[PDB]
Amino acid sequence: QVLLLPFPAGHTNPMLQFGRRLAYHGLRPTLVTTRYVLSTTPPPGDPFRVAAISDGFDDASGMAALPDPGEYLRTLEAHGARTLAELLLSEARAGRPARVLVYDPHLPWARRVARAAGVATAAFLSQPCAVDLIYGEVCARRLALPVTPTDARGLYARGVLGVELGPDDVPPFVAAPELTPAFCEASIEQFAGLEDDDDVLVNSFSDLEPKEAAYMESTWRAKTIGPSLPSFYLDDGRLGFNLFRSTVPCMEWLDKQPPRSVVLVSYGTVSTFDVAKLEELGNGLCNSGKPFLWVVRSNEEHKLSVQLRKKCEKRGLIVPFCPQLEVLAHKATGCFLSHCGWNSTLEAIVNGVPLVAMPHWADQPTISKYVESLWGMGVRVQLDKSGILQREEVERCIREVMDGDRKEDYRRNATRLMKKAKESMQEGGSSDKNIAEFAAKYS
Ligand SMILES: O=c1ccn([C@@H]2O[C@H](COP(=O)(O)OP(=O)(O)O)[C@@H](O)[C@H]2O)c(=O)[nH]1
Repeated sequence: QVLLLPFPAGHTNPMLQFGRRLAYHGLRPTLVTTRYVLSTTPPPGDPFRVAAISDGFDDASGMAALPDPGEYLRTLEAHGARTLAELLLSEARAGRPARVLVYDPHLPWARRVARAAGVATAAFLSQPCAVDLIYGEVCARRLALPVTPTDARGLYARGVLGVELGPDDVPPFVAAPELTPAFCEASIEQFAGLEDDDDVLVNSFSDLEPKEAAYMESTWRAKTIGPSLPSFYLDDGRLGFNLFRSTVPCMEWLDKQPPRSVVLVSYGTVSTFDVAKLEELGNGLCNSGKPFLWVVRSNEEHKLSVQLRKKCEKRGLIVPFCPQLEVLAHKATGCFLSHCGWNSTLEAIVNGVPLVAMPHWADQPTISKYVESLWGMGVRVQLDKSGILQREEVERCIREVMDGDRKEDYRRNATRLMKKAKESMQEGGSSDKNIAEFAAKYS
């Protein structure tokens, strides 16, 4: 089998989509998740098998149980490494010895476990080459902590980054590591021992990040294999209207709105917004006058007031979750106010949707700088002198992407990069070639 081990978390999907392409080439993929996830979510179905490891919490969410990130990661290491070793053996004794383990390098222990079982290893980077190479330069002891704008400027000048990153653009996990010690460590340790792997893969495409992808290839052997999204969305027949059309209620609401009218709004599945920040965001939405689809997760929605909910009835719809790809592909969608996590960003690119970037941390500040300055596909919200996002700024940015003098600039770039994304994943494209090379290596 090809074992697929994402970080246990929507974001099995990029690795799953990679695994679907390997199944097209005749390989046999297995999704490896936690016992808890395997008990409490439906499996992927054909062409996947499913298997499990433990993170120490088989009957409740370990992440909820251990909200301190270092504690959660040490527990997942201890239990995960034990149980992954047991799974490699049980697999072999069942007549399915693993050919290769494709794993998220936030799990380094998984590489060591697999290699000690004699199983080939393929790291799967799920963040942009621009961010990954900065973490790798710190891992390789070419940059000290903290990483500064001066350090990023050198990388720019040397042709490795394609844009000059300022203070609000460098990755905070290394530019302000004291804020998030575990996340600093996890981001750097991704790279420690990556040179031992058989393969290194990244969910990006070369045309998007050319200098950064070329440096990741030459430095870390990283091969671009994305955007790792469903083939439908990439216009790839091998096997405007969406033939993959669901029955989700929010989609029915979208069908009633005019073309390119709707603002999709999401800050993803991990960040939390306090009542004050929800209020700024929501009132900005309403003040814009645009139709909007606002994703407010079930675990966050207690923070929404009655009155702000009611204000959003006029032109908006609030949902706990949406089929984000299907939304972004819909003809009514005019822009995406996103935290600019990488998955959301790639989904916006593949659909040619302009962005309003509202980053928090992780990869999002850096991505947001690329969206506004290199890619040209949107704008970034400007925080006040106290670091607060104001309703007026939410509104301004929405209006500036939908109505401003540069409206066509952001759409033109979005559409340009859409086409290049689709090219990369179609037959003979830069990312398809690397997928086919890997499939043949493990056949
Ligand atoms: O209502 C939602 C919110 C999110 N997602 C999916 O969740 C992922 C979020 O990943 P991202 O890297 O953007 O941010 P994170 O959630 O990890 O911060 C993407 O694949 C989204 O399409 C979705 O399908 N529906």
